[PDB]
Amino acid sequence: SVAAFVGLAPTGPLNEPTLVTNWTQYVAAFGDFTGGYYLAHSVYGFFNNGGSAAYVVRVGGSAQAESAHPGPAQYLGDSSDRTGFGGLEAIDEISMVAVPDLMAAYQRGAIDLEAVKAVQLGLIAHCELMGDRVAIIDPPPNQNARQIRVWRQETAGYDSKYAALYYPWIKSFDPATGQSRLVPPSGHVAGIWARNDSERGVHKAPANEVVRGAVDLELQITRGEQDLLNPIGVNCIRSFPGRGIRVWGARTLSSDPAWRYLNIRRYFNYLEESILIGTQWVVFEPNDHNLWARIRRNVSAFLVNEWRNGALFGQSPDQAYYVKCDEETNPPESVDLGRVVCEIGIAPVK
Amino acid sequence: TSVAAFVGLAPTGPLNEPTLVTNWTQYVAAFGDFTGGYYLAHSVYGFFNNGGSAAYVVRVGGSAQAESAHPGPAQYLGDSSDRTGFGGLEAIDEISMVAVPDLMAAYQRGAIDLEAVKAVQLGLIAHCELMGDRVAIIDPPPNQNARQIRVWRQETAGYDSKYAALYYPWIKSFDPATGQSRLVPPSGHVAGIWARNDSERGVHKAPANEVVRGAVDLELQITRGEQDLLNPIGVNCIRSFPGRGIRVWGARTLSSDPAWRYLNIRRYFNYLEESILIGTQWVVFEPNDHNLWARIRRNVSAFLVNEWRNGALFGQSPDQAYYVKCDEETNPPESVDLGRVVCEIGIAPVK
Amino acid sequence: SKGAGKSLVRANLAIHEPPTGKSTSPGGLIKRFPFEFNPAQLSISQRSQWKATPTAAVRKAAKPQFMGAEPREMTLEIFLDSSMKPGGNTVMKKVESLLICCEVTAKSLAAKQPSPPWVIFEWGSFSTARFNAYVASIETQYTLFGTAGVPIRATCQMGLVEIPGPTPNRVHRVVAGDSLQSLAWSEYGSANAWRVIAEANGIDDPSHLPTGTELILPATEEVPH
Amino acid sequence: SKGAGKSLVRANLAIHEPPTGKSTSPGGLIKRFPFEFNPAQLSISQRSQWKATPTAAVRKAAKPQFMGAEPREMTLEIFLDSSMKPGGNTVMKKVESLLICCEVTAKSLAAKQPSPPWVIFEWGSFSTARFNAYVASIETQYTLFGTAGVPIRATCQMGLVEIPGPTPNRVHRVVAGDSLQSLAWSEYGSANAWRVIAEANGIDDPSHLPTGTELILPATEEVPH
Amino acid sequence: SQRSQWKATPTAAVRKAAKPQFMGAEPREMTLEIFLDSSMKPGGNTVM
Amino acid sequence: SQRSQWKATPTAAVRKAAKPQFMGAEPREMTLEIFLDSSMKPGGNTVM
Amino acid sequence: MTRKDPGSSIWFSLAIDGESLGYFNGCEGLSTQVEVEQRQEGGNNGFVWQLPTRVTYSNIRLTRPLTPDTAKVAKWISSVQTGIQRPTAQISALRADGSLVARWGLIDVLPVSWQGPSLDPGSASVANEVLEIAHHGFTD
Amino acid sequence: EQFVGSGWSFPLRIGPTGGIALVSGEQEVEEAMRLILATAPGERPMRPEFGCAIHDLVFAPVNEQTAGRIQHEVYVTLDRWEPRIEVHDVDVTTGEEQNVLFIDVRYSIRGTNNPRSLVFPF
Amino acid sequence: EQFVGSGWSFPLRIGPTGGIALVSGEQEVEEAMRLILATAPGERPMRPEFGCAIHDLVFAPVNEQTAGRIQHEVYVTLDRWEPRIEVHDVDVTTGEEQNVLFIDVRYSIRGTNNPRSLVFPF
Repeated sequence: SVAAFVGLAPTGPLNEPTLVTNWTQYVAAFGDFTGGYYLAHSVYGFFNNGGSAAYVVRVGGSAQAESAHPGPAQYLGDSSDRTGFGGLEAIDEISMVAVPDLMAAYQRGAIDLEAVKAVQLGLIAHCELMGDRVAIIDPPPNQNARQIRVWRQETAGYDSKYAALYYPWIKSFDPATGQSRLVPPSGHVAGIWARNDSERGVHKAPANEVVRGAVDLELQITRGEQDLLNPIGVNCIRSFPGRGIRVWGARTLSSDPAWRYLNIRRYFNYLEESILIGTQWVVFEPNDHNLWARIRRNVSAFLVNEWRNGALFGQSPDQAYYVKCDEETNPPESVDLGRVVCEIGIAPVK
Repeated sequence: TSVAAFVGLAPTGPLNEPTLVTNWTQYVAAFGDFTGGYYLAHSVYGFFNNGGSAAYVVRVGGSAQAESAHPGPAQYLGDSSDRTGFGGLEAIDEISMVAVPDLMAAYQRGAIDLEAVKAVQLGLIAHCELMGDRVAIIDPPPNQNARQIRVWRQETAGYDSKYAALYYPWIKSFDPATGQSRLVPPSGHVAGIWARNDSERGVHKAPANEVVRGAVDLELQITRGEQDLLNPIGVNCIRSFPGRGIRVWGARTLSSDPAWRYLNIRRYFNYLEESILIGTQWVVFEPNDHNLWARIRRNVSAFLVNEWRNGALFGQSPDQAYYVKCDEETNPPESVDLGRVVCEIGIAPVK
Repeated sequence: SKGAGKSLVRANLAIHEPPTGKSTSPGGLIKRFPFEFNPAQLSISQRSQWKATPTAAVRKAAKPQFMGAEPREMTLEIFLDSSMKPGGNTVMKKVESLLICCEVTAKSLAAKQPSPPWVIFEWGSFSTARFNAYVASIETQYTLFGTAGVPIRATCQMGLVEIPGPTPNRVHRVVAGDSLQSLAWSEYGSANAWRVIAEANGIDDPSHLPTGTELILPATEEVPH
Repeated sequence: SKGAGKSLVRANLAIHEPPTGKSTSPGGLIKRFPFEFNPAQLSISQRSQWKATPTAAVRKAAKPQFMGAEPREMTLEIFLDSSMKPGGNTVMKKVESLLICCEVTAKSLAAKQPSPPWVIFEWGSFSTARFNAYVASIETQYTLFGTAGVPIRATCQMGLVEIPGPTPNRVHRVVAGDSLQSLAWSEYGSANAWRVIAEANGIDDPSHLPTGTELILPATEEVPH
Repeated sequence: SQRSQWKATPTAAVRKAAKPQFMGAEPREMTLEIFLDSSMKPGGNTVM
Repeated sequence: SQRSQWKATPTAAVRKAAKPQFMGAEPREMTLEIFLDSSMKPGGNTVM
Repeated sequence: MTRKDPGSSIWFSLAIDGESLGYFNGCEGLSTQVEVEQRQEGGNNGFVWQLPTRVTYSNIRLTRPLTPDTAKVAKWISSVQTGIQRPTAQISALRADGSLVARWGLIDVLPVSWQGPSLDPGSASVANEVLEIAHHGFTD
Repeated sequence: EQFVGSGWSFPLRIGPTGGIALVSGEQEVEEAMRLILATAPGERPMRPEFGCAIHDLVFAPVNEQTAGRIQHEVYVTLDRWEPRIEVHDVDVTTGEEQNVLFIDVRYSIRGTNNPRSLVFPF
Repeated sequence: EQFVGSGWSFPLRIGPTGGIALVSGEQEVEEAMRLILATAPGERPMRPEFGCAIHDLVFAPVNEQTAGRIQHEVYVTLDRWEPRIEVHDVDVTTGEEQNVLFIDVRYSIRGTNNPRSLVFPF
C-alpha cells in the first residue's frame, strides 16, 4: 500500500520523504492545488481511491524551477540518502513509486522529450535495483491513439518487469472549484492497487475497478483500437456504458512471456518480501548440513500456508511448490556464499 | 465405449485422415452439410441427433474416380499405411463401432456392382474380427422387399461373423434445412441408439426398444408374422408401433454360433475385455514366476466381483459369478516367454 | 476437462441491496464477506404441501390436491477465529459486518420499499446452493473472550430461504406411428378431444396425415377445464 | 495501534432510569454493577419475519413479504462468590441490587410513566453487545449456602433485548459512462421513468448531458408507488 | 426466578423495529426441596 | 406406515362406551434414505 | 544392495525450531489416521462399504531430561494470552552411521500439555519433562 | 416440439432475390443466443437488465470460484430472455494455455431434445 | 451522493467582498462536527441532549473500559445530530505517555466513499 510520490509542491521540507496518512496531513505539509502542480491533484485521487499511507518527495518550490534534480528529481545523489530517488532507498517499505510532476515540465516546455525518457528510465533502474516496488509510467499528453503505440516502441522501449503504463489521462474533479482538470493517471491507478491490498488480497490483479475520482476521459478508445494495444504491454482506461470508468488491462511493461501479467509480479514482490522477513537466520548460526535442512522446512511451512488462501495451483500442497535445500546444492566450497534454496508460486489472471 | 467411426464421401476437409468431431457444428465446419446428396452427412446427423457426443469420420471421396475400391467406398487395407482405407482406424484403440454409409450410395448410382459391394463389407468384417473390440453395422440393398431380403442374407453375403449387426428397413429421415423427407440407411441412426445405452443404462442393456428419433417414415413396413421368418435367422428389424413412434426391434448379431447370438453379450464382452487389459498392464515387466501368476488372479477377481456389484452377472453371490484359474497348472515350465495365461467368465443375456 | 481444476477456493457470502422498482434481480453489491473457514456441513431442505381430507360419501381414500410449494432452506455455520492474534478486533468487526443482513437498509427507506438486503451464498461450482436468498435468523455464540473485552472466537448460524425469481419476461411432426387420436391423447389427455387438433390446422380428412407434416396443437384455451 | 493495549478490564452492568418525557436516551445513572467474574460465553441472537403464503392462481412459489424485524437478544451468565469469607453477605447484597431491573421505579411511577429501569452491558471495546436494553427474565440458582443462612455462591441468568433508538432528529455527478436513462435505473429502478430527472433539473435537451455537472434526483415523492 | 412481559409488534408503516411496551411485571417464584427422614428410628410416624 | 381415523365421543345419555365410527382412511407413507458418494473421484460433480 | 541399510529405533534426531526449545530426547505416537465412514448396503449382504473421509494427524509426546532450559517451554506455553507462535518441527530416524533413513517435518506445532517431573525420594532415575505437541500436517 | 418462429438473422443480408434474409428453425435460436450473450448489460438503455453481465468477471484469478459464478451468470440470463430454449450445462475451460476462459453452453429446444453447443461462428 | 448543502462557518469572517462567507461541500460537514463535539451536553438549555458527554468521562483510568465507553459515546451522537455523514470507526490511542486519549474518527459523506478523518485544526 505504501506508495511513493515525487513532485513539486508549494512549501514543506525539501527532499525529505515525509509520511502522510490522510489528505488533511498533506495540506499542513505542502499546501493544496496552488500553482497547478500535478502532485497535489495526483495524490488526491490516490487518497480518495483507498490507501491509508503515502510518501512524498518534495523537490521544487513555488515560483531552477525544473531540472534533472530540481523538480523531477532523479539523481542517486551519490547515495546521499536524502537526494532524488536515493531518498526512497532507506525505506524498505515503499512498494509503489510514481512520477506525476515531471510531465508538467513537458507541458510547460521546461524540459525536452529526450530528457523525460532518461528520468523514467532512471526510475526503472531504481525499481530494478530494489526488489519490491513497481513504478507507474505515464504517456505524453494528447499523444493520440495511433501514435502512442509508436511512442512506446520507438521513443522509450522500456521493456522492464517493474513498470506499468496507462494511456489516457483523467479529467478529474476538483472539489474546491468544481472545474474539470487534466491529470495523469499515475496517482489514481495507484489508488486501485491500494484497494486490492486491503480487499480480495494481493492475489487479484488490479483491474476492472472503478477509477472513482474521475469525470471524463480524453480521447476515448474503442475496443478495436485497444486490441492493438494490450498485447504490446500497454493498459487502457475506457468509459464502459452505464458502468462508470474502469481500468482495463493488467499487463506490465515487459516482453518476457513468463512475466507478462501484473498480478504475478505483484505477487512475487509480496512473496519474496514475506519470506526474507520470516527467515532472518543470517549473521547467525553455523552453516552446516543441519541448517540447510531447517531452511527447507521453514519455507515449506509457509508456502503451504500460502496455499490455504488459494493463489497456488495444484489441488494439494505437494503439487504447489518445490523446495530443494539439501547438501548437494551447497558444495563443500561454501565460501560463506552458501545457503541457497529454490521456491515456486503461480496463479495468473484472465 | 460409445465413440463411432464413419467412412464415406464428403465435400472438402482432410482426405483419408480420421479426424475427430464431437458436435454437429464441428462436422459442418469440415465437410459441408448435405451438399451433393452424400449419405454420410445425413447419417452423422442422425447419430448426433440420437445421442452420442463422440464420432470419428474418415472422408475418402470428394465432390464431383468418384467411387472405386479405395477411393469412394473405401475397401483397401492401405498396406497398413495408417493413412488409407480401414487401416486408418487401426491406430485408434478407442473406436468401438464402425459403419459404412456411402458404401451403398454407389449401388444406387450404379458405380459399384453388387458382387463388388459384398467384398468391402466382408473386408470391414475382417477389420472388426481383427481389432477384436469394435462392432460393424451392415445395411441391406434399398427397396429389397421383405420376402427377398431373407434370400439376400443367406445367399449373397452370408457373413456369419460375431461382430456384425444388420438392420433391414431404411429410414425416411427429415432434413431440417429443407423439410423434405429423404431415404437414408439406418447405419448412422442405429449407432446413435448404441451410444445412448452406455450413457443411460450401461453396456449391460441390449440396444433395442428405443425410439429411433430423427425418423419420420419407414419404407416397406413389416408385419409381425413376416418378422418371425426374419428375426431368428439373424436379421433385426425396425417397425412402426401404433402410438409409440419408431422403435428398433431385434438385438441379434450376424453370427450362427448359438452362444454369441445376442447383441449385448458381444457388446458386453468387448467392454469387459477392453476394461481389464487396460487395467492389468504388467507386461515386459514383473518377472514371470509362481508369484506373478498369483498376483494376476487376485487382480482380475477384484474387478469381476466389482462388476457383479452393478448387476450384469448371475449367481446370487460373487463365488458363483466367475471362475478364475492362474496357478502353476496353466503355466508349464516350458512356457518360458509365452506365459501368464488365465481364464475368466461373464454372462447376463437378454430376451 | 475442468476449469481451474487444481485450486482451492474460499466460500464467500455476497450481500446485495434489495430491488427498488419493478425489478426482481438484486441490485448492486454493498459488501462482499469472505469466510474464514468453509462450513463443515451444509444442510438443504425443501417441503411441499398436499392437503388431503380423509372422508367422502364412501369413506374410501381421497385423492389429495396440491396446495402449494414451500421455499427452500439452508442452515450454514460460520466460524471465525483470531486466536493467534489476541487483542485484535478482526472477528468482532467481521460479525458486525454480517448483522447487516437483518435490518432495513437505509436506501430502501428513502424509496418507501423497506427490505433487508438480499444475500447469495456463492462457492465455486456449487450450483445447487447458490440462489437469491434472504436471511431469517442469526444465532451467534461467542467463546474465548480475549483480554480487554474483544471477542476472539464466534460461531454464527444462518437460516437462508430462497426467493423465487419468476416471470421470465407447439409444433409437432407426424411420425409413421402417430395418428390424430393418439396425438390428442399425447398432449391433451382426452381421447375424444381430437376434433380440436384438426380444427386449428384445417385438416379435413383425418385419415391421410402426411408423414412428416407439421401440426400446431393449440393450448387448452379452447377447452377451459 | 491500541489504547490501553495491555490491561485487563472487568465487565460491568450499567443501570439507567427510564426516560420520562419525549426522550429516547436513558436518564441518569442510578446504580453501576461491577461483575465478580466475566461471563464465560455470551450468546447473541437475531430474528426476522417473512410471511409467505404457498398458494396462487398457478401455485408456483410466491415472493414473500417482509412483515417486520424482531429485536436483538442476549443471554448472559452472572456468577458471584464469597466462599473465602463465609458468613459475609456480599453476594446476597449484590444480587439484590441486580433484582431492581425487573420492577417499576418510583421516580417514573410518579410521572405516570411506569417503566422498569434500562440496562447497558458495557465491557471494553465490545461494541456489538452494548446497547440500550431492558431485562426480560432473571432465573437465579443458589448454591454453597453458608452457615447462618446467608447464600454464598449464586448463578444468575439474564435475558436482554435491545430497545431501538430511532428518530435521528440526492446529488450526483455525471460521469462519462453515465446517461440520463441509466441514471433513472440506478436510483429509481424504472427504466422509462427518466422524465422525472430532467424535470427537476430543468435540462431540455437530453442529448448532451455535460460531463461533471451536478444533478439533483428528487425522491420518489413524484411517483408514489 | 423472575419474569417481565413486554409486547412488541414488528409491523409498522416503515417496518422498522418498534419500541416495545411494558405490559406488566410477573411475580417472583421459588422452588424449595424439603427433605424429611426417620430412618434412624423406623416405625415412627414423625415424617408422616 | 399407515394410519386410520375413528372418532369416538365417550359421552352419551347412558355413560357407557360408544361404538366408534370409521371417519376415514389416511394414506400410506414411506421414508427412504438416499445415499450418494463420489469420494473416490474427488473434484467430480456426479453427486451434485 | 551393500547388505542393505536397515532401520533402527535408537539413533534419531528430535528438534523443535522457533523458540529456544532445543533438541529433545524421545518421541512417541507419531501417527496419521483417516476417518472412514461405513455405509451398509441393504440389499447386498456380505460386507460394509468403506469410503475414505478426511485425514487426521494425532498428537505427539516428546520427552527430555529436565534441564535448566525448561524455562523456555513454560514461557512458550504461557504465551497464549499475549499471542503464540507456531514454529516448524522435525522428527528424523537415523542409523548409527549418522545417515538419514526417513525425515518427517511437522508443518505447524502448538503446545497441548506439559507433564513435569515426578519427584520421588526413593526412585533412582532422571526427571523427564513431557511436552505434548499439536499438529497441522507433514512437510515435503 | 416448441414453436420456434422466424426473424431476421444477426448479420442481415440481401438474400437470393433481394430484400432481406429471413431464417427460422434450429438456426434461428442460435442467432438469438449470439445477440443475448455478446452485448453487455447496457448500451440498450430502454432495456437495461437485458444482456449477459459477463464483464464483471474479467481479470478474476483463475479459480473455479470465478469459473462457478460465470456458470450461474449465464443460467439466469440464458433463461430470462430466451424462454424457447432449455439449457443443458455450461463448461468453463482453459483450453489454451491457462489465461483464457472458454464457455461451452449446450442447449436443446424443448421436446426436440437434440443436444447442440453454441459455437459463436466468428 | 447525499446532498451536503451550505451554511455559515464556525470561525466566521468578513470574506472577500464583505458580509459573511458561506462555505459548502466536504469542508462544511467538517465544520458541523467541530460544533457537535466541542459543546458539552448543556450550555444550550433549549436543546439539552445536543453535545457530547465526553467530559463526564474525564479523569477515568486509562483502560479499555474508558476507551470502550468513548466509542459508544461518539457513535450515538454523530448518528443522532449529524445524519449527512456515515461514520467509519473511532480510534482511541494513547498519546505522549499513558496520559491523554486521542479520539480519531474516520468518516465519509453517505454514498461518496471518500474516507476522511476529523482533525480539529485548533
